[PDB]
Parts: sequence; C-alpha cells; structure tokens
Amino acid sequence: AKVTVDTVCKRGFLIQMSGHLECKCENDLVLVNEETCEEKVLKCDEKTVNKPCGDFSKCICKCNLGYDMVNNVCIPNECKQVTCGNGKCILDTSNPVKTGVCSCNIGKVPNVQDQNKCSKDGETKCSLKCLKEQETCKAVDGIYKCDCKDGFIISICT
Amino acid sequence: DIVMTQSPLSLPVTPGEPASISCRSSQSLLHNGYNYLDWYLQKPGQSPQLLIYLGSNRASGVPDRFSGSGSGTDFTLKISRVEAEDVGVYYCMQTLQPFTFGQGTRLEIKRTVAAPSVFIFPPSDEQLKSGTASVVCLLNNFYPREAKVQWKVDNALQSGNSQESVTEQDSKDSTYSLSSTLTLSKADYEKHKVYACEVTHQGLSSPVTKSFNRGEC
Amino acid sequence: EVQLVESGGGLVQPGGSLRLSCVASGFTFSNYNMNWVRQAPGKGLEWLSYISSSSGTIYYADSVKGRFTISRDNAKNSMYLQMNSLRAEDTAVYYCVRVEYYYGSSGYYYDFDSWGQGTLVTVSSASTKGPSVFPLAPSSKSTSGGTAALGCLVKDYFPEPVTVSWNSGALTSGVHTFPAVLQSSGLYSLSSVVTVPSSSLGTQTYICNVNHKPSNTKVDKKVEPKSC
Repeated sequence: AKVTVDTVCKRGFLIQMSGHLECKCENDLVLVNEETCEEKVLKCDEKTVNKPCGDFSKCICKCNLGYDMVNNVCIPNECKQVTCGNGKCILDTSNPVKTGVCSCNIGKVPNVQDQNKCSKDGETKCSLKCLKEQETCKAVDGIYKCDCKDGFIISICT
Repeated sequence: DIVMTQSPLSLPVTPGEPASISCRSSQSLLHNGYNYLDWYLQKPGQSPQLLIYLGSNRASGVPDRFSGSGSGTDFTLKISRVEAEDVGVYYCMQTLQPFTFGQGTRLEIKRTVAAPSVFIFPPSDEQLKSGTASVVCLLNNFYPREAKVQWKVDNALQSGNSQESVTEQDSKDSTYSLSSTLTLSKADYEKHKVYACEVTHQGLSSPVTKSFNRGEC
Repeated sequence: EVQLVESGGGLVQPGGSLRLSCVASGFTFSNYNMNWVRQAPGKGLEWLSYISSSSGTIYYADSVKGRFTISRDNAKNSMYLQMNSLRAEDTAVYYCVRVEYYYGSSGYYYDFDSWGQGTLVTVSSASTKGPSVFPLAPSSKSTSGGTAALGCLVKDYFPEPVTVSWNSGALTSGVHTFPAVLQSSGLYSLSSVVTVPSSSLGTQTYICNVNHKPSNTKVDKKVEPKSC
C-alpha cells in the first residue's frame, strides 16, 4: 500500500514525514483504507456491525488483517515492539518480508548511530504538490501539509 | 491535457559521438523546485524502462553517459558517448498532471549513404483474373530513410492511389527498405500501357526510374 | 518475477463496446497502483488511465474520458478497462502497467517497471477476411548483380496480423516483410520480398507461407520466375 503525491484523500489531506506520505482525516474521521476517511462508531453492536470504529479497524473492535491493537490503536504488526521517538513507524514494499522502519518528524532523520531512531537533525524537502495559488507547503506540528498563505474562512483558503 | 513535443523524430548517431533529444511541454512542469518530467527508453522488442526522473536524476542502474537537464517547459536528454545498445525509442513523460508521453524519438545508427536498388513488379495473372491490378515498386537496402517514390502512368503523375511502408533499420547493415503499391482497377490498367515509379534519394545523382510496358516486363 | 497478462481484446465495430482484463502475478497486486497504456500502429505510447490500489484515486486521458472506465478486483488479482463508444482511432495494442513509487532521497518518483505483452484491439466496420496471396515473380527486370528479387503480395485481409515465412522457415536471409498498410476498403495489405542468387532461379523453388489465424486461413504460394 503506497500513497503518492497524486493521491486524493477522501475527506482528508496529504501529509509528509521524513520518509513517507500518508492521508490524515478531516475533523474526527477514521481511515477506512490508505486514502479514504469515514465516520467512526462509538460502540460496537448489532446495529454497528462491520462499521469503522478506529483507524483500520471494524466491529467484530478488531484491527484489520495485517495490524495489531497496541495502546488501543491499530499499528502494523511489524511495528509491534519497534520504538522510534520523534517520529512514527512505517513499512516499505521494497523487502519481501515486510520490515518496520522509522519515519521522522520534519527536521529529524534516522540517526544511524542511535539504533536508527529519530534523533539526528536533517532537512526534508517538501514533496507535496499544493497546486492551488492560495495554498503552499508549510510545516505544522512536525509534518508537511498544504496550508493557506493569506486569509481563510471558517475552511477554504480563497 | 498537457501537450508534450519532442525533437527530432528520428536521430541517427554514430556510436561513440554524443546525442541530444529535446522535449518541451505546453505548460510549466516546475513546482516547488521540482521539475515533474521523466525519461523512458523502449529498446526494440523490450518493455519501456525508466531512465531519468524529476528532470535530472538517473534511475538506479542507469549509466552516467545518460543525463537530463532543463526546467519549466524546456528539457533535454543528453547521451555523452552513444553505445550501440542505446538504439530505441526515447519518450519524455510529464508527471505534473499524470500522465502524458511525448511522441517519441527514434535513436538509430548512422552509416554511409547507400543507394536503393529499385525494382518494379507488374500485376500477377491471378490478381488480374480477380479484377484488380497492383503494381509494386521495391527499394532495397538504402540509407538514409528519406526516399521519394513517384508513380507515373503513361508519363502522368499519379496521386492518392498508392501506399508505401518502410521496414525498421536492419540489425546488420543498418539499411532500410521501402515498398510502394499502386492499385488500379483491371479496366484502368488495361487502358494504359507504360507504368513507372521514379525514385529520388540522396544516394542518387539523378532520379532513377524503373518502368515496364503492359503485356511486357 | 512480475508477469502481467492482458486479455479481452479483438474485433469491434465503431460505437461498440469492449472490456479488457489484466491479471497480475508474481507480486502482491493489492499493494500497487496500475496503469493502462496503448500504442496505435505507427504511433508512440499513449497513457490512458491510472488507478490506485484502493481504487480511490483515478485519472484518465482527455482522449478517453467518459468513454473508458478503469476498475480493479484485488481479490482476483485482476484489473479491467471498460471501453465504450469505440472509434477507429482506438485501434491499438493495449498494455497494463505496474506503477511502483519509490520514496527516494532525491525525490519521490514513479517507475513503470512492468509491462504486459499487450492485447490488440481493432475498431473497424470490416468483417474478417482471409488474404489473397499473389506472386511477385522475378525476372531480368528484378535482377541486379547476380542477385534476383522476388516476393509475395498479401492483399485484402482483415484483421491484423499475418505471419509470412519463406520455404517453411528454411529461407530467412535476405527477407524483408514490410509493415501492412490499411487501404480505403478497410482491408489490410502487405508485401514480403526475398533476395536470392539469380542463378538458382532455375534449380530452386521459393514458396512463401502466409498464415492468418483470425480467418483460420493458411496459404502457401509458389513464386515462379518469369521468362523476361
């Protein structure tokens, strides 16, 4: 599952970290797949069967195949006992056996002399395409995203 | 969509000397310091393979002689020392609004000028019995590809009733061959007598003309 | 290895519809975005459509918008292309392409790293017809320097392709099978020629073997030299 700069996140927007891209949901929505966000349910019952209850999880509230429930959130199983710090854990389709690596917050990079965690400082060139003339690539709270550069109503940059 | 236009259409190169391919886009492919343009090579009988990505970066496994430069709407692929294995069709592709390929540039082998051997074939008895008549003008093993075929019936220029096709460059002697077919009804064929194709080529001082008389050869 | 196999092509009339299929093997199909790319005879590659792994992101070329629809079935490791309102300009070889995306340290880029063998789509009003093979006989008017030229005219067939061989594959040197041309009748025509020593024209037989699978037609034509 690979998200590109041309991915259209449904009810969401593209964010970039040191080594990857993902879709972040609008408001309080939950990821149903790598690129769509839907409304979640508060409790799992007969009326909410097979409905989204958390990111990559439906009611049975078990995580989808290939994930595992750690700290009440669904994380890939290869990211189980992998700690990163100043960043998140992801995986790449490059290796045959899926391996969990660290993708760091903007300004940080994998520190090779620190068990490949996110401690070393390093720039990351923004790869997002904010083609609208009212949006530009900004760095917010550790991630890259397209945001307004001059005036927005409350949510459109025009 | 965004329009991509390359030049030249065919680029003859002698192995060892450099080569350039131009590629322009109908609108700027630059955004945030990235140029969204890639280069692909389709060797004969093989799949296309990535060469250059984001304007100037070589893909993993590309020789250093291949390089890409340019920005915005003006781009150029440059081969410093052309090897013989680099023949094929080169495409530039814009990735700003996925996707659009250029029309392709055919990289071919440059050789010495060769004149075409010209032969003309009258229609067969079988085809005449069928009710039609096709005359075939054959140009064999010439270089370069540029060649003009002119049909004349009783020394009168024909137009819009002939069709030609050209073979790919030969893998051994690096020449081309061309076949032109003049098609007429059995009636129009039996009306006239003299049939000829006039070939103009760079390797001919004067335009060669091959002809025959109906009922003769 | 990665293997993409396209199917579903064939013949269709203008206005008609066709549904292409592409089955992916050798990799996890549900992890990759995919393309459809075609190439018309005597033209370059033309990208048609892109589809993400979760089918949430889809793009089309302007030349096929509204007429063509892309979709995938990750359960069956398959990918489809519905083609409606087909015009003659849609006649091409259609490929499905795997689209890798690398998060490289010099920028993120696509890599069309796998291409199927292709499937041929012919949009035309013509009906399937086997070829008539006419001889291009050698004579003094086709000889030059101890060398004689002869051939076969493969005329008025539909659709592509035909396969021409000489002397059941024994004779391969000096052969030139030209690309077919599309005539006004909607039927194809090509010629295949071979160069031989002019001395052998009396003591050697030359037969062109023309095969046209669409019409289930096989024709072997012996090319007799002429006395002129």
